[PDB]
This record gives sequence, C-alpha cells and structure tokens, in this order.
Amino acid sequence: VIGTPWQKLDRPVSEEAIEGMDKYWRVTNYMSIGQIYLRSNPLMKEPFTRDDVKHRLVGHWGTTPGLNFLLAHINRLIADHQQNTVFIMGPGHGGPAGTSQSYVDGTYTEYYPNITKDEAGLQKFFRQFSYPGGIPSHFAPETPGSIHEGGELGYALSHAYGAVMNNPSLFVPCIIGDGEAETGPLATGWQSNKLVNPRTDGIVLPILHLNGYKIANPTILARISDEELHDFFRGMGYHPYEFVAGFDNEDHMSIHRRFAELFETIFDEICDIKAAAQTDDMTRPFYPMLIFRTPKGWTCPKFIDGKKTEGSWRAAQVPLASARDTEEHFEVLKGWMESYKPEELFNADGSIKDDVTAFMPKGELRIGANPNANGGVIREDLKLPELDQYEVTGVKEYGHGWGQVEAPRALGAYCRDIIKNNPDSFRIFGPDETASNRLNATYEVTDKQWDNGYLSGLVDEHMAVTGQVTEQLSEHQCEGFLEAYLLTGRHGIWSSYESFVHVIDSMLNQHAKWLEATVREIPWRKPISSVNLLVSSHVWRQDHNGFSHQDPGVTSLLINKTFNNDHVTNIYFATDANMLLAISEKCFKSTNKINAIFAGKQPAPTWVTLDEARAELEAGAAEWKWASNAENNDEVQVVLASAGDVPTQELMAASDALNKMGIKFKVVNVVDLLKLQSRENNDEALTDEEFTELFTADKPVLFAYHSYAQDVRGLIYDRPNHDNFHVVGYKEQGSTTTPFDMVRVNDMDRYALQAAALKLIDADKYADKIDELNAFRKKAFQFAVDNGYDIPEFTDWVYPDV
Amino acid sequence: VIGTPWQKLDRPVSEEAIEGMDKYWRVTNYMSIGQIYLRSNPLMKEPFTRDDVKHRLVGHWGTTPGLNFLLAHINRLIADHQQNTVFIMGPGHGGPAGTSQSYVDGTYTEYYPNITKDEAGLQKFFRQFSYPGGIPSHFAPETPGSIHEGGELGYALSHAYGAVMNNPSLFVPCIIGDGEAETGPLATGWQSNKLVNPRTDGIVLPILHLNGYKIANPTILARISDEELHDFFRGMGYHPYEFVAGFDNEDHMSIHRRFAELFETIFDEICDIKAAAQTDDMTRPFYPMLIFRTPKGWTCPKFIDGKKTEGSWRAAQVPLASARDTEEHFEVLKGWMESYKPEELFNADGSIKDDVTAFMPKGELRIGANPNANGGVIREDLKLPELDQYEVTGVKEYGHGWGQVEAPRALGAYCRDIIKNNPDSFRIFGPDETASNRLNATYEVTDKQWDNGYLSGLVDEHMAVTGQVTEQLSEHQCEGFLEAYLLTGRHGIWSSYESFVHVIDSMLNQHAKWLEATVREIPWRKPISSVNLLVSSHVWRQDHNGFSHQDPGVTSLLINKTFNNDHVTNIYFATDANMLLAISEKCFKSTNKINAIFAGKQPAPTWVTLDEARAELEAGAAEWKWASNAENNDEVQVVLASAGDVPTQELMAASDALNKMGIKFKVVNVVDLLKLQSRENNDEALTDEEFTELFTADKPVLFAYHSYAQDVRGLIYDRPNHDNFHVVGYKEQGSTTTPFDMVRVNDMDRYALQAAALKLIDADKYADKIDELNAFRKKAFQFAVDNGYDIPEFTDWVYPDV
Ligand SMILES: CC(=O)c1sc(CCOP(=O)(O)OP(=O)(O)O)c(C)[n+]1Cc1cnc(C)nc1N
Ligand SMILES: CC(=O)c1sc(CCOP(=O)(O)OP(=O)(O)O)c(C)[n+]1Cc1cnc(C)nc1N
Ligand SMILES: [Mg+2]
Ligand SMILES: [Mg+2]
Ligand code: NA
Repeated sequence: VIGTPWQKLDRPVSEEAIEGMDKYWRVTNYMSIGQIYLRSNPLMKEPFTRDDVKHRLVGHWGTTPGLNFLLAHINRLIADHQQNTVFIMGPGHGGPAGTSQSYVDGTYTEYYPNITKDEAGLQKFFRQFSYPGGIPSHFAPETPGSIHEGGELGYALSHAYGAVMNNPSLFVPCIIGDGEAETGPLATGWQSNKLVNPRTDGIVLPILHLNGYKIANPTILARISDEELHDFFRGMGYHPYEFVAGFDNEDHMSIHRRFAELFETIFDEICDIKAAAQTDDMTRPFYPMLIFRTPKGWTCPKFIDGKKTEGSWRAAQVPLASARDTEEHFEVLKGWMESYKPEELFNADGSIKDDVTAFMPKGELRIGANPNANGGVIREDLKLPELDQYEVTGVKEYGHGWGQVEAPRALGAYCRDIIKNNPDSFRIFGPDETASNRLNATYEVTDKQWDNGYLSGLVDEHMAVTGQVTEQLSEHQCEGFLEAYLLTGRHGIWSSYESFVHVIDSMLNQHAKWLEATVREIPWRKPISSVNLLVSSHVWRQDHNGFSHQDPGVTSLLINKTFNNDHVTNIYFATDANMLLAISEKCFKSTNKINAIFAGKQPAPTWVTLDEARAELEAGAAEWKWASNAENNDEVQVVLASAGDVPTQELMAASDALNKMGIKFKVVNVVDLLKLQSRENNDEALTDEEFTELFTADKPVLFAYHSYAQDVRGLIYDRPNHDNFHVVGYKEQGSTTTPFDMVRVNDMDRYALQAAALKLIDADKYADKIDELNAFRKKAFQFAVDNGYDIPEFTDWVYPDV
Repeated sequence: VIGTPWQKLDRPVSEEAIEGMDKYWRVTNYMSIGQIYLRSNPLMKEPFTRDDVKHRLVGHWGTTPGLNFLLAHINRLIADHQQNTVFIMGPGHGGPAGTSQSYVDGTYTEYYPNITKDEAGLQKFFRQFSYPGGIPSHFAPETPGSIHEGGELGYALSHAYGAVMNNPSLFVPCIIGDGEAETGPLATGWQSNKLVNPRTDGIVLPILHLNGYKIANPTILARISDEELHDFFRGMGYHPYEFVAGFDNEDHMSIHRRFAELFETIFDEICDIKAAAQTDDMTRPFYPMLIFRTPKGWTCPKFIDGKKTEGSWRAAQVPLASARDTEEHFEVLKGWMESYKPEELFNADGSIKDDVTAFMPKGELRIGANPNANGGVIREDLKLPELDQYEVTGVKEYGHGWGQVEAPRALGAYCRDIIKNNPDSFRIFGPDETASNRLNATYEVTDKQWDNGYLSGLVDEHMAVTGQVTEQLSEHQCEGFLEAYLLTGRHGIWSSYESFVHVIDSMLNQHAKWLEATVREIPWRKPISSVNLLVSSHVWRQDHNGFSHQDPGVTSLLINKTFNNDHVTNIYFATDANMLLAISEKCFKSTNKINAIFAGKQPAPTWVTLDEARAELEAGAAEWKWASNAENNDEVQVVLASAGDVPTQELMAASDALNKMGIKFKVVNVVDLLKLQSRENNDEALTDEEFTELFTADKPVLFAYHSYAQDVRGLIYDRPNHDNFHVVGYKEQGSTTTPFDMVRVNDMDRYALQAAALKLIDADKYADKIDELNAFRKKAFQFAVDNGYDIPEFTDWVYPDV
C-alpha cells in the first residue's frame, strides 16, 4: 500500500506549507525561464549579459507558470495527506514545469547524476532543455513522473482514467489544456466517469487549465458564459468548483491560502466519495472537477513592446525573442528573472534552500518517484493458463483445412481464464464490439463494467458496476484507457473492426514513439506490458456493412515504426485459431511492444495444429510441406505464398486445383510480417538464406496478401528473388455483397489466384485455361446475383486432406 | 433562393398532414423490412412463403424505424414551411430509411429508371438492398439526399455545421446516434455553434436519436439522469427539448400530433433566432436541439424467442435470423410486415397511393432533389487571381537557390486574393495553426469567425462574429467542416502540422472512398471541389517541439487510395514557393480529389522560377539541367533525386560538393509523387520511357525522400532500374535540436548524402573520403552542442548559381 489513501486533514493548511508553496512556485518559474533562455550563468552572477542567453530561443512559456502553481499545490497535498498520486500534464509542451518538478523533488539528480544540486548542475540543467545533445521540449518519458508526454493533445483524460482502473488507492489530478479540451478525444474523455467504480478504481480529478488561450486564439471554454461552463461539467457528472486568480492585485500569499483551502474542500469531497463507496458502490457520485482560471503566461511581463503578453495568446511561445540580440529585450528578461528573487531561493553554492522543499513529499510519494509513473517497476508477469487446452484438435483428428471454427472464440476462452487467474490486472476494452469480435467467453467470469443507470435484467446482461471488460463507442477511449493501464504496470487487450482502427492511428504513433525513446535510452523506465490489439471483422467479411468498413491499412502505418532495431512493433496474421493462440501467448508475454493481431471472426478452416503454429510463429514464415507437391525448390514451378485467413483459404483452394492440373509448387504461409524485411533493416528477420529457402532463388512467387500490396513490395525490396514476387492485395474494391464477390473484385478469389499462378508459369500455354477461370468467376458472380447466395462449388469446398 | 426560408406556419399542422405522416412512416417501415428480408413477392401476394425470404439476411433494423419517423416529420416540415433542407443521417447503417425516403419522394425512380413505382420496381428495390450487384447497406453517395454515409460514426455534426457555413437559407436537421455521441469527434462537434453566425450561416438542428442502445450495450447518454442530460446540452449552448414516445400504449396518431406540435415550437424558435439575427448578429443564441427518446427497433415484435427485442440492443442487427429456415420465424415476420397494413398503402398495381405522399415536398425542396445534397450542381469555378503576381522573382534576378523565403507566405497571399474574389464561397480552416503555418496574409481581407465571448482589442485581433477563416483546436472539426463545405458546392483549404494530420487519417479514408464510388459509378453526382490540405511545420523543422511532432507518414496512408485509375488522391511536394503556387492553382482548379500539399514553412532557398514550376509540376518529376553537370545519361555516375524542400536543399548542397570533386551526375526533382508509379498502376504516371530518361537505364540513383523510404520503394517496384535506387527517408530519429542535427540523425544531411553518393559510385575508392564526411558530421554536431547553433559552414551555404 502506498501512503495512507483518502485521508482528510481536519486542520487548516499550515502557514509553513503556504510559504514553501510560494517558494516552490517562484523557484520552478525561475528555473523554467532558465531552461528556456540561459546557456550559462544560471544565478545571474556578475557579469550577467546577453552572452549568457541561448542563441536559439525555443519553448513554450505560457502554460508553464500555471502548471508550476498547480504542482506546488499538488505536492503540498500529497505530503499532507500521504496520498499515492500520479498527475497528467495535458499541456505537455510545459515540459519545464515537469523537469523543474523532478529537479526540486530530488528524482532528477537521482536518475541523472550529472545534473547535480548546485550551481554547476543548475547551469547544465538550464542549457540542456530543448538543446542539441540535451533533453526534449515536452514532458517526455525520460522525465521522472511522466506517463503522458502530451505532445499530440487530446488523450489526457483517457490516460488519467485508464491509470485509476483497478487502482483504488491512486489519485490522479489530470491537468487539461483549455485548447486541448476543443479536441474530439478530450471531449469524449470527460464521460469516462460513467465507466469507473469509486470502490474498485481510484479517482481522477480533472483540472481544466483555463488560461483563456491556445496558441493564437482564445479558447471556446474560456469565453462561453460561466453558467454554460458549469452546466456543461455538471451535465457530464461532475461537481464543478472554480478558482480565479492572477487577474487583479491580490498578493501571491493570499492566492496560495485561498487555493489551498479550496483544494482541501475538493479533496475532502473525494475522501467522502471514497468512504461512501465502501458501503454504496452502486450510486455514481458527482466527482469534483476544478475549473482553474488564471492568465496565460502568469507572472511574465504584462506588456512587451506595447503588446499585452501576460493574459494573452502572445504568452504562448517565447516572450522576448530578441533577449540575446538587443539590450532592450535583455533588460526585460533580467528584471523578469529577478522578480522571483532567486537570492532567497538558492544557497551561495547554488543548491535550492531547505526551506523551499521542507513541505514536499518524500520517498516513493514524490511525483518523480511514484512507481505508478514507472509502472514496469510494479508490473508482474501474467499467470497464464496452459495453451494446449484451447487447441482446435480437429486438424490432428481430421486433417489440415478442417471445420468451421470462428477463430477469436479460442482467444476469448483463453482471455476468460487469464482474467480468472489475474482477476484485477488484465482488462478487455472494446468499442461496443467485444461480442461482435467474439471475445465474449470472458463474460463467463466477469462483467462489462458500467457505472451509470440500469433498467432491467431483460436488457442489462453481463454488465455490473464493477468488472474487467470496459466498452464505449470510442476507439480513442479504448486505446487511451489501455495505454495508461499498461503504463501503470497492468495488462490487457482490446479489439476493433479493422477499418476503424485507423481512428486511432495517431495514438498508435505516439505510443510507438514513447516505446522507441524508452527502449533506446531510458533504461530506468522498466518494461511495460504491450498494447495487444485484435484487428478483426476484416475487409473480406464485413457482411452487414460495406465499403466504409474495408480498409486493412493500419498495416501500412505500423510499417512506419519498424526502425533502428527498436523492435517495438509487430504485425501478425493469424492463419487460424491455433495460430491466433500461439501469437496471443507470445504477445501476452511480450513487453514494450505494440502487437497488431489480425484474425478473421467468420467461420473458417483450421490449417495448422497448435504445435505447428508454435514452430511456425517463431520462424515468422513457413513452408507447409504437407501442402506443397514439389520435391525440392528446383522442381517448384511457382511459390504459393499467403498472409491472412482469407487469402490463405483462397490460395489453398487454388493449390488443390493446381495440383490436379499437374502443376508443381510449394505453399509458404506468412505470419510474422516484418520477418520478411532484410537483416539490414531488421536484425531479427529471416536470414537471406532462410528467405531463399522459403521463396526460392528464382522461381515466380504468387503472394496473396490480406492488406495493400504496397506493404509487401516495399518490405522485400532488397531481398533475393523479390523481382519475381507478384503481390495480390486489397485494392479498394468491394461493397455489401457475398464472400466470393468480395475476393473476386480484388482478384483474390481462388480462381483468380489459380489464373495468376498459370500466368506466371506460362502465359501463352495457359491462355485458354486462364480464360476459362475468368469466365468461371463471372458465372459464380451471376449465380450470386440470381440466386442470393454463392455457388455451392465455391462455398462447399474443403481442402482434400480432411 | 430555394423556397421561402425561416417562415413560421401560424396555424396548427393539419389533420391531413398527420394522416400522411403516419402512412409515410408505415410505408417506409414496411419497405425497410422488405429491403432487409425479401427477395421476391414484396406485397405478400398469395402464396407468400419462406421461399420469398433472402438466403443471406444482412442489415440493421434497430435505428431504422426512428429515422423513418423523423423523416416523415422532416418531410412534413419542409413542405409546410417550404424550407431549403439537407438532413444528416449519423446512423448511416440505417440505409433503408434513406433509400425508402428517396423512393417515396420520387427521386429514386428519377435517378434509377429501372426501379419503377409499381410492383415490379418494388420487388427489385427490396431484393437489391445489401445484395450482390445491388446497392450498399449504408446511406451511400449513390442515394439521392446523402452527403454523409455515416459508416464510420462520429462526423455527423462537423458535416452538418460545415454544410450551413455561408449557407444562410439552409436548415440541417442532424440525426445523431446515441452510440455515435460516445465518439470523440461527435463530442467535440457539439461545440461548433460557437463558430457559426446566425445571420451569415444557416442553422443546424441536432437531433439526438436517443434509442437507448448501441450494438450490444446501452448508451451513456440514455442512462445518465434527465437533469444531467439537459444540463449537458445547455452547457454546450443549446436549448434542449425532449420528446419521449413508444414506451407505453399511446396510439401512433397521437404520437404524430404531439411530435408535430413540438417540431413546430422548435422551428418557430429557429425562425425567431433567424429574424433576430438580421438586427443583432453578435449575440450567440441558444440554438434548439432535440433529445428524441424512442425504443430501438420501434414497432418490431416486442419479444422474439422469449428475448426483449423492441426497446433493446437486440433490435440492432437482423431480428428473426431464421425467417427463411423455420416456419416459426417466418410467421412472426409475416405478422410484423402485415401490422403496417400495406393493403392501405399500395394500389393494386403496387404503386404507393397518392394519399401517402400528398403531404410531401415537391421539386427541388425534396430531400433527394435538393442541390445542396448534390453540391457539384451548385458549385462554380473559383475566380482565381493571376498566379504570376505571387512569383518569387529572386530566382530569375539572382539565381537558383536564392533567398530565405517562407514558402506558405506566397500561398497565403494567393488565398487572401481568392477570398477577396470569392468572398462567401472559399473558407480556410486551421486547428489553431493558420498563423503558425504562415497563411495569415488572409486576415488582411477577412477575420477568423468567432461567435463566442470577446474581451478586448488588446487580445482579440483578426477575429469577428462573421469571417471566412475558422479555427478550432480539432483536426476532426477542420476536416469535417471542410468536407461538407465542398460537398455543398463551395471551396477552400486547411493546414495542419504534418504529424497531426494523422488524427484524421480515418476521415481521409472515408472521404477518398466517397470519391471512389462517385467517380466510378455515380455520374449524376456532379464533381465537387477537392479537399486541399497544406501539410506543413514538418518533420525536419519542428524547432519548438520534438519527436512527438515528427511523423510524415500520412504519405503512406494516402498511397492506399491510388487504385483503378480513380485518380482521387494526389501527394505533392512543394520544392519552394514557386512550386507551391503552381501546385495550389492546380489543386484549386481540380475536382473530386484529396490533394495533400507538403511544404515547409521555415526560411528556405527558392529553386525554380514560376514558369519552370508550371512545366515541372505537369511532368511530375523533372531533371534540373542547370544543376546537372553530366553531358548525357551515359556519362552520369549517380542520379541525385529528391522530394521535399529539406531533402532537396541537402541534395543540392551535396551536388555542389560532388561537382567540386569531379563527380558526374544529374539532378532530378520529384513533385508529383504518384507519377513515379508504373502505367500499369497509374495511367497518368510517367511512361517507362520518360522514367528511364529521368532516372537512367542503369546508373545508381540516390533518392532523398521527405517521408518514409518504404513509400518510394513500394511505388517503383516494377519500374526500369528500380534495383539501383537507394532511398533515404525519415527513420524515427530526432528530437528538439538544431536543423542540422535533425537531418544528421536520419542520414539526410548533405554530408551523408555526398557519402552515400560516393558509396554507390565506388565504395573502395572513396572509403577515406566517406570517413572524412562522417567525421565532419560528428564535428558539426559537437559544434552545435558546444556552441548552441549550427556550424556556419552548414548554415551559411548558398547554391553557387546565386
Ligand atoms: C505544442 C503544439 O504543437 C501545440 S500547443 C497548442 C495550443 C494548446 O493550448 P492549450 O490551451 O491546450 O494549452 P496552453 O498552452 O496551456 O494554453 C496547439 C494547437 N499545438 C499544435 C497541436 C495541434 N493539434 C494537436 C492534436 N496537438 C497539438 N499539440
Ligand atoms: C454499423 C457499424 O459498423 C456500427 S453501428 C454501432 C452502434 C451505433 O449505435 P448508435 O446508438 O449510434 O446508432 P443506433 O443504431 O441508431 O442505435 C457500432 C459500434 N458500429 C461499429 C463502429 C465502430 N466505430 C466507429 C467509429 N464506427 C462504427 N460504425
Ligand atoms: Mg490554454
Ligand atoms: Mg442508439
Ligand atoms: Na528489384
């Protein structure tokens, strides 16, 4: 247990804590300005001149003094209540507030021993901010205390709420930009309080950093009427409190006492909510939220060159852009830095005085040191059930190509038992698609958690105020909740219709970048569980829907995060249920990855045994010798290669037909796509030798690919024999139609694959046969048109091994 | 002018209109069920049997009878008030409500003459829904009345609001799913009413289709308390009205009279708002919104097999899935269809009776016929200013590589004059980045439109209640507003930081698919203006930000919409301002496209004259002979090829160095990326002959690419000489650092490009030189570290022609 969760003070905040909070705010403002502006002389020792100012002034002043003020008060809170706390910095461009926090709390020097607590350390701390060889502009993963960089705005609330799930002792003050609040993802993030339980989960305190402005405009929320603003948050299930400061001549000490008293009223209400939830965990309470209204750039010069700067969008970037070049800007900078009175905050040796930090939390309650903000320190391996009990044994008993299994159902049973064995640290998310993607065997041991109104057992099924499945019709919520759940040391999976995974492409990009920086240069940030995404209900079999639901292209986005041997991205095609089981065990064991797991949910053949899936998954691509009819590679007339359940089914039917014509070929299945890249681009890929063995040194290769052919073509560009690959992929053809028609219009159906194989072998010799196959595809189509179902010869085909 | 906008009735709705609305609702429910279930015998003539039921039952019943009820009332409204109206179907899976609407209003037969108004037409109309060779499941662009397919949920409100911008006579009832309302984009879409003006823009009426459920869960908005629901919409600036029907035994006629009276109160308030705005266009009014609460699946059987179906998520997909296979499901279907009493709705010849449609609007006020729902019918070409006045003439007067121009500034001046010449039909959108991406010359002739509180001229600049620039910190809003603005026949552009364009990848996918279907098979849907997206503040020069802001990968997404010779997607790299001007003229003239226009905003050299940009843009890729030093292709030791402003600058510096070493090469610039693909994949690309002429038959090609190298490698896979291309792209390296460091860490800087060129020519011979260049890159880096700015030799370099 960290600290003493949810305890009220029952006395006023002491005047000593108020004095320490004002010193914190002044020292973090001073050091934030130092980080932005100063390359040397951090204490302004004589002579302090323009030569000490950075040659390239980059940064974001405006948000920062508001964050520094909140962080003083959140530190004071944590210390007085001993409260287990992780904050979210929505405006992650306020990086200096986050580095200054860690430097003040001591974690920065503990993690970065060269940045010492004295004048030499402080000089280095100032220069290194946003500087070549130094540290990023934003609250990056290399900053102690960060689980959210806040570079691409909008995910503050999904991350805050995902962090408190199954984390009942954890308090998350979530600082949200008022511009950020204009984004789609942030706007829906407010509603997460209908999806957490106040007994079994922790508590988020949203703090709207209502500083009036974004970069070059006011914000929507700052300029609507106060009555609209309050109705808005009340309508979303909060009790809104509002603090206003900095717009008049109120002295800073008074402002701190008034905020502290407010923040104690807010926390007391949170503690009341927490105590009440021990007895009534079914009534959803109105959680406090804080509207925090202060001037953007607070404490910087009010006017610069006749332009209003404090209390304006003009405070957003770097005030005094000429500070190095003109004595006029330099004099203003010097007076600004002096207004914090650093001679009271730093000892002569340049260490921050003890009376600045006596009010601060200590040990693991510190914001930089809490293990929830470095969740791999808390993470434990899942207690996984034995895989073999889930195997589809139909392949062993009856043959390769057996049955009509809906593949994700085996993964559902496996997830069900993972939740059973790990009852509060593995969650499932779905955007109203858990049952649709066939993972609902999980409801046998848990419920979808819903903390909002109930009506009737006639309609509410598998739903309770507490449970380990979460659904909301928002891919952004599912992805954001899951990410923070991983970042605080837990585990899980979500599922999406494949075309809609694109809604969160940009979130996958940011989490891949978090992983990239981490695996490369932050070894103190320990490994977290991987994002596991079941990409299902795919392009080939969106039977109730149509062309809007046909876009397998997240493959292509993911290929853009496969560099430097980071190995943070995996693209897997689950050929069948036994392959899916093998991939899933692997993904549930992995760490520091995004794993995109493609599987169809339609009734489909099972191709491999579980033991075979395990070996094949390891290699990445494998010959299926029981399906090949060639003796060796020299005999092979064409390589039949596929990735995806549907391309594989169609290739296999083509192979059966090609066999019967006396054509010689081998069958290669591809599961782990990026293992096709060269060793030069991927040091864990197939060697050229293994690749050549699979795909031959010079026979034609027909490659039936689940997604866009572009992907495979770009990936094998420097491989031996790549000029002989013919890649067939999805090509933006399709509608609401039968399963044969969908493969037909993309040249993916078995008859077109048989034709393409013939064309690659001898176009002249097989001209007639190619024609007959093309004519058969027309006939099968006319049959679907006239009759309303696909031709039996198509649908009724079973691989001859069965 | 269409109809008589914003007129009140001043009498009750007649009892004849109520009777016609009930017949409409019954006939559209009946035909929607017919579309889903029936392959033949649409009037249930003797014998009506299971053999008439579709073999594959696919569709979405639950939303549909709610949409049919609203559409009866919206038709009645349009007719009585003669109101210019386009509706949005958020739940686009309710396609049968939209096809039934068009069939009832007459447009379906006018556009589709084979689907006639009689028993044979009706049989064909039923069978073709969601059927091979037939029509889509959703409200697709081939349906008269659609500007929004609603397949990927969330964009209903940005589309509704973009449609009414500069459209003051237009009324848009926007039907929003209550599951859809859980998405990010929909949640922020509510706030658009702070960004429209009630005098100069039209009016959106959001109608929340609060049917209690999404696919397999209740919805958040249906289960919060009524007081939260109302506070929520009031807090977002609406006057909420709520209608509740269908949960008790109230007869249908009474329900219609009560709704009609409500809908007239709502419309009267909209007409009052419209009249008031003629005098006070500065006070933002509280626009009505309608909470419409009815049972999902309304009018279907209450229980099926002991399970509650009407008023449940179980109504979502296809009730009675066994209707063809069991007499039990068939009998239930038969009684359901009979409950609408079709013998009262259809004449003996199977035409819909005149008394079903006497209340309907006629002519161009019909929902299927309004030209705002087919905006290419209204669209006019922009009055474009002459391009030559914007040219950067520094290249002509001083030489290739001249100056420090911020390229988007020339596009800003051009946009300024486009707005001047087309003052109410060209808009700019930006996610708080218009000034940051340098398009702010537009503010010289217009303002950012902001209909929310003002404070002071000290902070509000270039902002007014009416204007043709719109900003909100939401890429989803900018993209959605713009799309509907184009779809209703107008024009514009938006700009985004390049890495954040990914936020709307999935919207680009849906609009590309809309374009695909349209160019292929909907010739009555006339061409609309193109989406023009200035992709700027790119990966190489995000000076105040860092790694989160480095992702040029929307190139890769866009490559996935380049099929079938649809030609709906363009990727352009603006080499400099004169190239940007030429690309922009082209894009502003184009139709039916998404145009992604890459340009850097940093101070940068201008390479080509405007006349040269015009010729080069047409070819797609061009040799720069004034920069090449080889005589002919046989002399060429390496092809220096680049795409993007920064890769080009670095390649050009490498060329200057390579020249001075006596290396022979040619320089090729690439602007129109997809023109690199083969003719087989792109019938407007460079021929093999032109390609070979640019890139040689067999010399090595060094290709410096702005984005991920994967893209170029996949694109040129079947081109002559592609095995000799070495593609250098962004490789997920970078942080907050100097401009040299950013190109350095991706091997993109001039010294690494010079080295790579040497390595391709003779690795052994140039081993030492390659070493010295590698060592110089280390030195330049150490210099940035020690000094705080890049080495003068790097920054001060100007191409020798200047
Ligand atoms: C850094 C950057 O690229 C910023 S900071 C900023 C203004 C944020 O204002 P907010 O009110 O939220 O925060 P404040 O500084 O505390 O006032 C924008 C638009 N941007 C560009 C941007 C655009 N779009 C998205 C999704 N994310 C970002 N980061
Ligand atoms: C069709 C499809 O793929 C549907 S329909 C649906 C439920 C919508 O419920 P809503 O309450 O909005 O509408 P209703 O039918 O009127 O009750 C979902 C989750 N989906 C999958 C889905 C997921 N995510 C997104 C962005 N879009 C869609 N279409
Ligand atoms: Mg702000
Ligand atoms: Mg609904
Ligand atoms: Na090749």
